[PDB]
Amino acid sequence: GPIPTAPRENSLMFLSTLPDDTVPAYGNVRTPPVNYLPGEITDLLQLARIPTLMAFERVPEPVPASDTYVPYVAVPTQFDDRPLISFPITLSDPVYQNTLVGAISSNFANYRGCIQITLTFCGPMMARGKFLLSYSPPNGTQPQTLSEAMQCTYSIWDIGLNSSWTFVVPYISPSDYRETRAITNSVYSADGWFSLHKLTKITLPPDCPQSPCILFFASAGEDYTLRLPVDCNPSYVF
Amino acid sequence: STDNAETGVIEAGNTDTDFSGELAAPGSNHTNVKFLFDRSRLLNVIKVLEKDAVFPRPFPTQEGAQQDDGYFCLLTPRPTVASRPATRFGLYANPSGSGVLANTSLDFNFYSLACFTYFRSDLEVTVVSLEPDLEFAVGWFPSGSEYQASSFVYDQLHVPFHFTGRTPRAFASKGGKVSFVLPWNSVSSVLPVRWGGASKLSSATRGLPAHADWGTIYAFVPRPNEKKSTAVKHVAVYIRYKNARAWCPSMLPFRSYK
Amino acid sequence: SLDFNFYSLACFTYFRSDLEVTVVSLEPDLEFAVGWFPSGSEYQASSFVYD
Amino acid sequence: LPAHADWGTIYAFVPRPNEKKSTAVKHVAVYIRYKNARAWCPSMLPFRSYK
Amino acid sequence: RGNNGNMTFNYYANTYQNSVDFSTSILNPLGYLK
Amino acid sequence: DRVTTQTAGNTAINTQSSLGVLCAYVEDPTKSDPPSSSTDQPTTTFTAIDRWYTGRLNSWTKAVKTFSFQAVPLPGAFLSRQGGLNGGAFTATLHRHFLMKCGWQVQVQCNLTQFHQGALLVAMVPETTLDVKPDGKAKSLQELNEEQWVEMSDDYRTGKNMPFQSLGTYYRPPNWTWGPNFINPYQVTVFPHQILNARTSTSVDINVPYIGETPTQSSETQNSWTLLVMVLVPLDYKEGATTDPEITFSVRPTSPYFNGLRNRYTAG
Amino acid sequence: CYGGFDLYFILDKSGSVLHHWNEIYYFVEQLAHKFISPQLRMSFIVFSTRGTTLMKLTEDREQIRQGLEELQKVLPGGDTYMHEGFERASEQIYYENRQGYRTASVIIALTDGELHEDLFFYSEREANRSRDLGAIVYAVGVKDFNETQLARIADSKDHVFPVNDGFQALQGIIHSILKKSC
Repeated sequence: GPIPTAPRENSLMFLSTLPDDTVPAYGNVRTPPVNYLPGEITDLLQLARIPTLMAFERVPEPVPASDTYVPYVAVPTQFDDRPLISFPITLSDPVYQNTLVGAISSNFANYRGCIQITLTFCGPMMARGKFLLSYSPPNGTQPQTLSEAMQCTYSIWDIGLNSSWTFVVPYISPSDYRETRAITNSVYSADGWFSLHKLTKITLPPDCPQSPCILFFASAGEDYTLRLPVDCNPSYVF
Repeated sequence: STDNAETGVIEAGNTDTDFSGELAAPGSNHTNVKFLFDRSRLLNVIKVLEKDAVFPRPFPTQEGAQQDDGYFCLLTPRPTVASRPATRFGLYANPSGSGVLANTSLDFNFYSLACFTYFRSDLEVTVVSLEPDLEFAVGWFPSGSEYQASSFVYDQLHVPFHFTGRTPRAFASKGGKVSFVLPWNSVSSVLPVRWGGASKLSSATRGLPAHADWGTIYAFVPRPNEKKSTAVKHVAVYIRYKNARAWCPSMLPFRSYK
Repeated sequence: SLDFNFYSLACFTYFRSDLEVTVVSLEPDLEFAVGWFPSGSEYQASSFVYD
Repeated sequence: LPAHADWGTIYAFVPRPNEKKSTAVKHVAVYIRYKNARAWCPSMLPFRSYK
Repeated sequence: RGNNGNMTFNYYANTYQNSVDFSTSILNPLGYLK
Repeated sequence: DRVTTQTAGNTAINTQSSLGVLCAYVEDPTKSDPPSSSTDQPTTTFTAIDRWYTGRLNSWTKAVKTFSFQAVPLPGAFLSRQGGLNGGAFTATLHRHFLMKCGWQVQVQCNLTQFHQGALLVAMVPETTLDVKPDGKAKSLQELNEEQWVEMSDDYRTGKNMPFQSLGTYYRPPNWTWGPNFINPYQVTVFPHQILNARTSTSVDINVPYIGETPTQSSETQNSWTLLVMVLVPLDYKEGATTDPEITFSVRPTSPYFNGLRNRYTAG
Repeated sequence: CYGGFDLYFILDKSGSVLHHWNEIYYFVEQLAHKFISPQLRMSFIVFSTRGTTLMKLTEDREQIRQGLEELQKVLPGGDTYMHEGFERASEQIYYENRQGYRTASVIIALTDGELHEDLFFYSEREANRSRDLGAIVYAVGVKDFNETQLARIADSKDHVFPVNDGFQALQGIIHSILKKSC
């Protein structure tokens, strides 16, 4: 006689995430070889720690050309005591539109860990300035002038023979994992703004042009781990 | 710090690169590419065959043609128009007029993760009828081959050939669902998501890899030809990727502003 | 909504578990489909035409 | 309200295209059973009536 | 790996499960600067 | 330091203020094997062709905009002979072999002064078609000097500028939006690349081994490594500085693989 | 006797109007400021691959003063699908002709000049249906000139203008019927 069985409530259903495999309808086939072409991917995080150029809203001179959005900073000559660039950390903000960690975070739900941003100078070698960059966890208002960005967490930076300064936003948190986008902009999903100030004036000889430029990158650090995917945003196709 | 990024290669920097503090524990591994893709996903819907089928033509087609469109599904993630491999992707937004609307398809959410240039997997075919109380039959032929279409009479009843053949069939239950996994069968080596190239040597549209694909699924009811109803019906098709690999990374689809 | 009979035993302040989702239709002769998205995320809502 | 210390949500839907929808609405229930639970730092109970 | 619970056994032999190749006879970074 | 005298065949190039190298995906890229799909004896390398060919590219001025790029295909550059650059002996060889297979050294060229600024971006993307607007005709050497740069429209960003096909007049004319081949300029530094600017360098190199969809693609149709130069921040210079600097490039094949003799190619 | 004059604009917005966009704008800016007669109908529509209409048929001309200044807002891009433009005109033509008016509609088109085999057929497929209800058809084009295919969408070779004489030639064909307003 057959072995007695009892079918449980889960009959004939198929789960999308169901960790099992199905009988093939045609098998015992071979394939072309693989090994000749290099460059495998085991984890996309080997992918995720590549530099990526951020994207910002253009200063109030809208050029009527297509998509007036700018991957650099135009430092002004004039003395004012407000920062150059200030942007939050919510990984769906319109400053994080096409950064890699923003991009492959945009279809996942939760991450943990640090976020490197670095910045590459571009200007004439006879020009030189001092720039500090500063970060503050969420206060009530936003820290605006130099005392507020002074007390918190910063690094000053020279212009010399090199051209960059690797910076890493530290990872302070109530809970170990954090979200990727804020349905309600709470303390669990934002972590305070980031800014950089000019500390002393850009200094440069005569007959060389004004207003230098600085590019921004954004990359995953070491501890940056992802989890638990979600369905995607098809809005790129429309 | 104080390294410069203009050498093209920079590593990552933990908290003790310039600050005081220690590096954090690794959280999870929902990142490996042969786990990330393994998700049951439908690509489209299918009008069900009920007769001697005919399949669409090559690239130009004048009016007065007789083909039965929207009955096949050339299952790839690549963009497809009228169940034959296209290169772009349509969305017919103002469909009023005459002239038949083509069957478009694309795997929407695959590209939004895809930072690759070459891909490698096996897949599975999951079918489900949307209309109630239905019983059907799915068929298949491999890539680089083509559907057989004729009919041979049995006891005054015209019965087509796609009830039988070599390549496998599958008959469902009373409103059941059919699924099986399906391996590689392609003449080329790895699936391209980007391509240069052309189909033949000269005088060809530059960009469509016509024989680096998977195959197609068609649905049909187990009935003779002369007992066919007037109401048309529909059925969807689902794919889940398996054992995947990947090579030589690339960009992502551009997000709006807008 | 509220889980009625859970509190009448509950002498706790913090809790920890995993759960399971069991669904049942009340109306007869019905066939349906259940969906889900995790916490700290949100439902996707649009439509794309097919034939 | 602890907005992100939760589980998730379940929605039900029929496998049909949008234009073939009936006029009668219908219902479905949802069930939960807890598993592998733990607990910490005890407290009170809901107040019973008198009444 | 992937996602399986098949720590006991599979039903078919693996040559019926998925295609294997021909005979031509702790992770790694992605390209150094020499 | 920083002086790299690279000698091959009989030619020898050095760039005195250079930076280094950049391999891709394998630290030594020149290693390979004869392809497994063939059966004929393959024609391997020979010392008469192990060479830097060089060739002039278009110059660049103030008037350019951000993300505007030039892009040259490969080995299709050798066919149509852009910029005074021909394969010479090499084209006479690979006309006569139906299978071709090779990896590439490139070092590109500029030299700005010390009173300038402005960042280029030398990168070779894999497997693209950035040379055609959808008419079906690949663009050739006459229509390069009318623009000097590709003004980077939205239609490359949304993948609307890839060659589609004749829809056939039985159907409806469509409404296309997307193609899988595109360029996203906020993203283009995921490829082997290095920022070239007037900050530190003058000339700088890439290096890449083979990638392919098959062990060996065809002779005169495939184009794996298009290389594109694009400007991120434009130049500024006062009256008296050297107007409109010039760009050329230097392409080296490494370990060629030929297969299959016939007559010299005549296009049908 | 009938006023019967509802003139309609077709504008390209494809890639080739990159270098010419302000000239096409200046043409429309003068053709709108050719008359101060309010006894007509205006509407602004464009063809990329596909877009939408700009302005509906409106009465008092502060609205087209808004239209002519929002004309700067759109960027030259898209394919050449101008069988959709005649469709977007005709769909509100025939389903806003249930008032019983005799409005002999009239349509002027701004095209680069060349489009291949299938799309030309669908333009003729529209253009039969266009004056099947009684429309009047016109088209111009700045190009290396061909009246070969462009005559088919018109009634004959009379109504497909060059750029050299058509700066005032189409003014005559409007003011030879504008005077008969009743």
